[PDB]
Amino acid sequence: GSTGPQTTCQAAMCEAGCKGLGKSMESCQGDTCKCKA
Repeated sequence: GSTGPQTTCQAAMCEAGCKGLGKSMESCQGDTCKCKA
């Protein structure tokens, strides 16, 4: 829905879409990119 958990540490495309919207960037939490979208 809002926060989307992936399976990736060095996640530049996940974090650049999350910062282009302007929200919050949570990569390498346990091999996981949580983008707030």
